Amino acid sequence: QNYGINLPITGSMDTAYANSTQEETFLTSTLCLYYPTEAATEINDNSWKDTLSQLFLTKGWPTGSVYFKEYTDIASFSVDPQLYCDYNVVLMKYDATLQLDMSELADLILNEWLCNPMDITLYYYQQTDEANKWISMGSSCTIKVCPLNTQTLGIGCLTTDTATFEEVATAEKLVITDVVDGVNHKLDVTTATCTIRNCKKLGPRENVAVIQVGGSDVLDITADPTTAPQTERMMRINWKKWWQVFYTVVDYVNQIIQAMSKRSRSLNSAAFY
Amino acid sequence: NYGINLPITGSMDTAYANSTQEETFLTSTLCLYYPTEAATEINDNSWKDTLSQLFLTKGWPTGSVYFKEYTDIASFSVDPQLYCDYNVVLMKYDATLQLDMSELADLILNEWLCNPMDITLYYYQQTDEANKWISMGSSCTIKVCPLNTQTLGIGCLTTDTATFEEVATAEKLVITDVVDGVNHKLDVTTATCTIRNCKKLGPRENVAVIQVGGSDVLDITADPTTAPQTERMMRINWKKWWQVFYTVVDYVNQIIQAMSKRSRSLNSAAFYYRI
Amino acid sequence: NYGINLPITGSMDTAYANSTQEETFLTSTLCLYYPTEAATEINDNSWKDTLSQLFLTKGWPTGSVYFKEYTDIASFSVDPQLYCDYNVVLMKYDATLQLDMSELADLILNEWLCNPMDITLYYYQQTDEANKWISMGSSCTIKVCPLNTQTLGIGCLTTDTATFEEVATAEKLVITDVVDGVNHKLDVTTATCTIRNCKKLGPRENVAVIQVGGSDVLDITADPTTAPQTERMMRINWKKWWQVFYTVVDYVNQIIQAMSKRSRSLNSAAFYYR
Amino acid sequence: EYIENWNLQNRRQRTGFTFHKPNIFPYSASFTLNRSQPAHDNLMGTMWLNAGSEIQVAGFDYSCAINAPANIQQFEHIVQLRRVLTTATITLLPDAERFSFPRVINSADGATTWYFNPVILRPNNVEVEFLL
Amino acid sequence: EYIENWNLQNRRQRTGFTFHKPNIFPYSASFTLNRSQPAHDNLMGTMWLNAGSEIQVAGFDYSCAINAPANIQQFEHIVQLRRVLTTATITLLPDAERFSFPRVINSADGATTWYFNPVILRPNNVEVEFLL
Amino acid sequence: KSTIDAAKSMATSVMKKFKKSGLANSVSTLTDSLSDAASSISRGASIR
Ligand SMILES: [Zn+2]
Repeated sequence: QNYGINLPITGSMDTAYANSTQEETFLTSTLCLYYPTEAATEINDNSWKDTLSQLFLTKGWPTGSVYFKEYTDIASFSVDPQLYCDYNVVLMKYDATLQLDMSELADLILNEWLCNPMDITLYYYQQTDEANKWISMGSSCTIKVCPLNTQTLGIGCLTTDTATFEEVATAEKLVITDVVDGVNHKLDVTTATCTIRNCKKLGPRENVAVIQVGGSDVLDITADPTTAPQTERMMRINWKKWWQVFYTVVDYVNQIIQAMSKRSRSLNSAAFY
Repeated sequence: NYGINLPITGSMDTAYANSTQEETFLTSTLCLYYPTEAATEINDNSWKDTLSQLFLTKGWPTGSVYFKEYTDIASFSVDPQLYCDYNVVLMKYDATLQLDMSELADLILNEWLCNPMDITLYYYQQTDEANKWISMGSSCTIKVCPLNTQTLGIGCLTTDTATFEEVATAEKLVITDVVDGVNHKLDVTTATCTIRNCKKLGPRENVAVIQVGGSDVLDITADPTTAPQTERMMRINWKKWWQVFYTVVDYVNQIIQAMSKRSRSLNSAAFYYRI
Repeated sequence: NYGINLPITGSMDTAYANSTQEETFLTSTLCLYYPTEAATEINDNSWKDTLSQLFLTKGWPTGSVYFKEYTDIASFSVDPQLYCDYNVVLMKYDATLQLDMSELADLILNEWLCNPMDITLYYYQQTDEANKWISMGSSCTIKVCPLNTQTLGIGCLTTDTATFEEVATAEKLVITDVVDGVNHKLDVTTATCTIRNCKKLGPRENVAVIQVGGSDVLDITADPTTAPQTERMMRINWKKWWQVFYTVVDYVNQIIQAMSKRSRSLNSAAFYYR
Repeated sequence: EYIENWNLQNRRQRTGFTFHKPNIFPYSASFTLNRSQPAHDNLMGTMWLNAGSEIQVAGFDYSCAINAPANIQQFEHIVQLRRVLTTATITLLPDAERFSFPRVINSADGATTWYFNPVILRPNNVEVEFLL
Repeated sequence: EYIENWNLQNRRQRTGFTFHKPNIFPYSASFTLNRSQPAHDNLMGTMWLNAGSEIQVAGFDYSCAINAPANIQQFEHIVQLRRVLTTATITLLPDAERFSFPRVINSADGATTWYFNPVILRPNNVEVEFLL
Repeated sequence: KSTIDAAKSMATSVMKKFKKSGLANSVSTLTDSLSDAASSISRGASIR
């Protein structure tokens, strides 16, 4: 019938539980593990991907089911984000200087984004709500901004000389820029090495499960100061050795998968998005 | 998982919810794809701008319309990630490239469910009139070898690719079709090509391939029996490129109305995957 | 009736019984664990004594409070022979030793049941999210080799330990976790290490790891899914060590109340264990 | 009283009985999700219990009408009696205590369970209509 | 009605009366911990209120039957009337609202207090037996 | 007709297909569901 939202699914409490649920995901779904190079280098085996795979049969994932993708840095991994499998669990090694790099990358995977392209050259833009953000990413992303009053005139800047602009990003690999809502801005990105797109946020992700190695964390992934959201798809593991990390990820695959599931857009549902 | 398994009880309330173009002017984006030659003939540094002001007339706010430059049907066919809500792509009849064009149309105008293929380790087969192999890249060269129910060649030795059957010699976009229900050892040039297994389906409620030139008879089916002619497949008479764009602008809504971007979005262009 | 057979029926007599702290002041012992650096910074030959008189204020008779000196998180994490009824251990935030600290917390804050393992003759396997291998000693180095259902290696040769997978390189305390339900030939350096097979049971109604510094953590879950925050896991803002102790004393009861009776040791037991 | 009405019905005339806490509502305990998604982390709908002479109904909006017009979410509950009741003395009170506590509920399709963690606000623009 | 029954009894015969919301249950509000420990951080048992003509009973399991056979914890509540009731019209509803909210309760021995922080699930395999 | 140790190992293969399909397992289930609800008793899958 496709999009006409039937206004309700019944609400009668038949109360019948359709047992298991992990036995459909073992059969029909794919699991993609993302780790950093250092992770694999420390493991030092030509067959680690293989050994873990046999171990994955234990937890119930058929041979051809699990895939192993190698990001070598948080910056690169956050620049082409092409999540390959049904379920993606990404391992992040705590690097204290790269915290925001990590935050910006989490904000992208853990959430569901909608973007359109921006032409910095011909049209000065503005964000609309707490959900309209500018996500730019590439080789070297350097964004300078110039707020416009209701005349197309600068405010603390000359729309003519970018030496008066306000720099809000100096050569990052992934950047989610936020400006005062409801104000036009002439933008000056280094489009040669960067791509900046206008995104509206939303839907979260019923997949990733950023598992954090090290530190102490608490993670503030909001742009505002008022809120702090802590989701199930945001887990943390105590670092010992990398082999141990993977053993745990395997020993608790289902637990980790159960904290994700579906993904609005990955079902029949689309006649939407 | 809200959807069906319910029934929308009709009832002819007959209430008319007037206009519809007033929501699309406010909330949607229009992306125009053209070839380089198109823009080169225009020769102005402000053509994108002039047309944009002209687009306000038809009702599209300044920051609404985007102009993407493909320089060839082959590259556009590889990199077609459709950026906006509504995409109307301008194609110039090049008679030698017709199938290149057909394969590209087949991809934008439709929908396509695809999974990755490992040509190296496994003997694959298409299932129905909707299971096709869409490969694309620098230089796509695909040779095939049909297997009998033993994993043995039929007119070929699964061992020497010099006995394979070549079905594509260095294309930029290729939708390959083999006899349904037969396994095949595949030999693609994965170095420059990528081949993926796609299941077809939902036409596209966006692209409006507008064809410049010829006389056109577009046969976009793999079979011989059917010929589908959709609304998202329009044609314009070539005079000059400035004229083409004027018309596209003067009839934006008419062109948009032949699409309707609700089923759009998707989350990026082409493919799909659900690997 | 001792047989740890149970029944009890909760009529709301509502006799809210008074104090609770006046039984613990009389009958219990308080053991304070700190690092050497802590005491060194204090620099007095009578600090243990001064604090003790101060402890009478909060209500602990002279011979009641004891002061045990661990000089490192690694050594302290060793034999764990918690001496007194109530143990409150002070941990100074060392950022490189975090997991050392986590493994030590996991041991004190919780109730453990262990058996000995013979790495030499029998390749073992963990059973549930509660079966872990806790090894500790001079230098603990553990290499592992997963076995398929044939007693054959998987990514290793049960014959040459150069193909094993190293999961601990010379630690002082290690809680190892392997994929549940899989046999493993183990290769520990038993010369300097001891590895034992433990099943996690109850928690501890004593310790109260008080953390100095950082911003803090120390997660004791081996998994990724859960994060447990207990009352016996407190945190204090570092200034000077004298201040830390003053606070510990000024809030002894508050800290004790967050622990109490060490239930597994309570006399009243039997089938449950001591 | 009963025979009294038995007769009046034979002569085909206006009968009538008297009841304390009548039993007009067949037992019905369910919900309707007007906005839901697989994770069931941002639902909007109603849940109720119709039984005997009582009705309790709650309207919930996980988003607290953050994106709703006028920051107001409308709810409605309709109950059709199988027989007309006249002369009814009724107690109407704000709040549905039965739906004011944390619950783990089965999804509409029975495939999973969702979490309901209510916080109660006064019902706004309450309107009760007794229709015939 | 009353004298009517006074006679029928004096003659040694079968009496009988009528009551709306009879008062058969002596007030009783308590609990029984089937699994408990000093910290009262992982309890399993039941709590109830029997009073007048009503009974509310809740079964709680802090572990959510994580280690229970078939992941199911069985509960039971028995109430013995001091007199037989016949012809009873009874309302039975799932959930015990009275025990659906956070509580700080005195321990069985009165020596301390425990915390009850309920989250409600539908009672499974409900069976009510009226025995004689 | 035909069958070269065909219909033979075939009547056997037809078997080697049976024990691996709908009818198979299902019947294999009911069977247990009894055992496991008779042996069980004490901890017999509540069901109802
Ligand atoms: Zn009454």
